Amino acid sequence: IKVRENEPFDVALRRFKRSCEKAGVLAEVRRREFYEKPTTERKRAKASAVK
Amino acid sequence: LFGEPDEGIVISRFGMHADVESADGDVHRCNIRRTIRSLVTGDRVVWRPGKVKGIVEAVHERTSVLTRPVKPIAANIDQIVIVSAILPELSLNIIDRYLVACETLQIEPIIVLNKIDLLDDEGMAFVNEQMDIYRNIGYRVLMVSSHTQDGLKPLEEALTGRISIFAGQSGVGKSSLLNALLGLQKEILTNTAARLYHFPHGGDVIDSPGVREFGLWHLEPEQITQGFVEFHDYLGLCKYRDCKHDTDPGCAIREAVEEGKIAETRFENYHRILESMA
Amino acid sequence: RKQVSDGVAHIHASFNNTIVTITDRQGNALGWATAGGSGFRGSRKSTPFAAQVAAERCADAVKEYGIKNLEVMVKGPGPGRESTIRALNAAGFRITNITDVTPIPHNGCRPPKKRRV
Amino acid sequence: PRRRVIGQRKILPDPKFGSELLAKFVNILMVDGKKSTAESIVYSALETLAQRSGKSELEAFEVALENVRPTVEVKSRRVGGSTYQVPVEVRPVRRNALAMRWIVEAARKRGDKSMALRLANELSDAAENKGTAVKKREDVHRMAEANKAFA
RNA sequence: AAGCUUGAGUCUCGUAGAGGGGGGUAGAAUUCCAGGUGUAGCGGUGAAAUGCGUAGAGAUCUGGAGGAAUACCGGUGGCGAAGGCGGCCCCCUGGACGAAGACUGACGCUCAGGUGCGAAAGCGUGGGGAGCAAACAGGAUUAGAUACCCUGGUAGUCCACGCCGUAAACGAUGUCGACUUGGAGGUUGUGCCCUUGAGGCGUGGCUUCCGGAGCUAACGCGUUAAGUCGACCGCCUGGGGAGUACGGCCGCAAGGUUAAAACUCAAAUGAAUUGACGGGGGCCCGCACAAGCGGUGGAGCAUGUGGUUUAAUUCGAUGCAAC
Repeated sequence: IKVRENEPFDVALRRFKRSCEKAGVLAEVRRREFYEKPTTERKRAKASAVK
Repeated sequence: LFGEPDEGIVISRFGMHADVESADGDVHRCNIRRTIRSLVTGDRVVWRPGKVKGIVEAVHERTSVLTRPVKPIAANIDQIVIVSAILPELSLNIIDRYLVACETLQIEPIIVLNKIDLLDDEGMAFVNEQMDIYRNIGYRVLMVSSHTQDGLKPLEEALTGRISIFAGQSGVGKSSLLNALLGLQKEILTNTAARLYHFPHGGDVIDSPGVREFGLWHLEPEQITQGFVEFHDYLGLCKYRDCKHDTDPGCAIREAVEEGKIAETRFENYHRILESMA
Repeated sequence: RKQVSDGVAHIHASFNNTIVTITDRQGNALGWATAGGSGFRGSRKSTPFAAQVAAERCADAVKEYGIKNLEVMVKGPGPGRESTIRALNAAGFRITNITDVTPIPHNGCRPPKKRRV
Repeated sequence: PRRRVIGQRKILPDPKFGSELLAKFVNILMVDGKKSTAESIVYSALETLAQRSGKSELEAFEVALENVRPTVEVKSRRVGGSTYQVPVEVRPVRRNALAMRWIVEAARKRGDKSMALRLANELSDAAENKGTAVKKREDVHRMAEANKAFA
């Protein structure tokens, strides 16, 4: 969030806490999320992560 | 199967068979033997009846002057009619692609502008100017309407004694002209064995709609070049090896373009064609 | 509008671009420059560059407000929260602290759904 | 050298200094494959440098080479085809090697008699940190510490 | 034929939960909607472009709405018949344990018809609209584009209900129940030890996997069955021809629902090996990169070839290799 940037300003030193913030939820709202793809899911919903 | 050898010209590709119009003129739907394979519509064939069904067991497809992938369709096509209208989008490279090919093949283009009538005073003019680039480049333009099938006599007369063909894009009223020419519609279209027809003023014409909505065929680099002879002259212009017709210091061809000594389109087309084979 | 020489670098990064407004800490807007306003209107604005310049072009023209202390308040996710923050702190400032800002959406509206090729 | 990475080989030095610095360097010019006569025209320069350094021929070089040599660089090997751009410390075998080469590469085929001069004229300039070779120290370090965004 | 209760059932009492109706509502937002500063953009993309802003927009700041819409709830948690269920009240409510007797006292199981309910589109048919997307379209490349690519939108979404009865409405596991691996795991009740936190520690009921035998073709499954049983209910009948015509039917309709033939083939499949390719990936090496150095090639020039000539310019020469 903050790294007391007194200097840094290209990097932010942040990639944690996305679950209501940044790219996590914010990319999926006014862009389409389908229903003939998470219809795979029913069966497929836990496998593609770390990857 | 065997029968009695007789000559014929293959009037039509009968799908499964080929239909042969005999030397007499008699059309015989003929089989085509496992033994022969160099057959196309237009071939003069030895076909035989049975002892209609015929059988074909000799052919005569004369030298290349057009292909698709890269396989001759016929021969004695002394002119290629590159017929266009704008459907379903179009480009200068597309006519030129055909031109480059006409030029390569050493089959004469007669560039036919369809829908001339469709094209307004400004539009017709613009298109004529474009048609002129090619024309200036050497490929005569005949203003026709696809629909109205105008300039039909100048075309016909160009057809006399020779065989011609219909090239372009998604039923760009090529199909329409063909109908006029024939004087019988045998095609419309809008948005290698096929069938052949014979002209009265002399000469012949070959058609297929399938060709007409377009994709395009395999080719080699030199041919594209052949498509543009002005480049040869530019090749000589810088060095005893001019870079490669394309930019690099001392690329005359490139320079000639920079100058506009060559039209840009030729170079551009040279590229669309070049890329596709690759 | 206003100054205190402490500002905020609102970086409004944007998909094919990145627009940047430096704002007083207080508010206003003080400059703005985009990334697809760092001309670009292609893959070009879809460059970080687009941003670099975006921010830069904003970040200079806010120091009218004396701004030289910025929190950066990163907004937008365009190719410009590197380049743009570049050109926001470093654009006549000492960055005083960074942050990224967001709410709990619950929306209304339907966005698009059109494509399928 | 993906398995086990490397510097230079069969080098020959000075019977009067024994300096490797001078050795890898005197050598560089070879692709004449014989510093049984290479070395000579550089000394006239390093002599004029010797004076210009206020030192000897050996240490005429030294000064100019320490200007020339890079202290950092950026390095490539292309990891993944990746555009390495991160700042790195120029390895000694390079420091030296590249540097020595850089001085030498700055007095080339020219326009008048005697390299003696040509070299002389390169040499003090590299002594003064405004040689070509030293400017490669002072250009490689400029690219360093200002790009690190890409991997 | 009468009994038992024991099943069931019932009635006695936990406990968790996104089950529901119907609605309370919350706080955000999507969006709506507006300037200022601010400033040329925004915008977009393959690559762009239409679009848009420049009108100050976007940006940003400043203001609110509109109508719409609600993470982490996210736990082998939990709830649901499923079809399916997580934004905060209330209700109305559905469904559900552990722990209690008991009683009723077989109230048991399962179901063709039949039937409820049955994802969505759709639709009827109106809602809804703050907004989106078939259809349908600009730009827009693109071989062709009419594709990519971009600048939009009714149904329907965005609303109410009716109107399908079909959704790979799928472990393609029917029901119910019982019977069949150790192990190491879950939840949720609850027993117990100092309750050793409620704990620590039994046991249920329930969840995970592995889990054997077995089974299976095999994959695997393997008690989560894909292992033993039963009833019950429903299934398969070589492949196509066919949720569809005929036909008949439901439905406003979409259309369902229902529901063909000839024809047609000597065939249709599981799982498995051993494979090799992958607009795969994951992993290394090598003047291959890489770090240099130089080379070739260029001029002049050769040699061979090409090419041409030549009568021949003699046959064997071809990534790399004419050489």
